Amino acid sequence: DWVPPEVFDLVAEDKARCMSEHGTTQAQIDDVDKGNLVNEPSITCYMYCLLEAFSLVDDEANVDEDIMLGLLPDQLQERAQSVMGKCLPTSGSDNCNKIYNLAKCVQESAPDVWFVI
Ligand SMILES: CCCCCCCCCCCCCCCCCCCCCC[C@@H](C)CCCCCCCCCCCCCCCCCCC
Ligand SMILES: [Cl-]
Repeated sequence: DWVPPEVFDLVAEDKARCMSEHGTTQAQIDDVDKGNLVNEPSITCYMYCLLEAFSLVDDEANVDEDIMLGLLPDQLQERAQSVMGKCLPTSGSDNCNKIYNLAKCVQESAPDVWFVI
């Protein structure tokens, strides 16, 4: 498991805030974490929200690739550059839909490393 245990407490405050703002359930998060996602704002806006909280996207859901790479471990760098080559730039009807399209693209491209918190 590439995910470090320190991240969980780090994201806790923003996670609670993002769920409250968007009407997100933990069941929805569990579902996307397992690779199942639909274009429901309560989960897609949650994903945008948490990314934004950690400066991974801007006000139009453009991804900050350098920040993203900075967060991932060494054994994931080339894979990430490859996945971002396929999945960026983001597109969609709004910020939440941009993140929906991104999620699927990434989950489809790297299912074994996918996770959502
Ligand atoms: C190569 C595989 C890619 C990763 C698989 C999907 C996970 C992507 C998660 C995005 C950031 C993950 C980094 C979390 C671990 C970093 C630990 C460092 C601790 C200090 C920083 C803590 C915070 C900066 C964590 C930020 C967590 C944000 C979670 C966002 C959840 C929604 C993501 C789904 C949307 C698609 C992501 C699309 C972005 C990914 C493109 C390229 C890999
Ligand atoms: Cl982008």
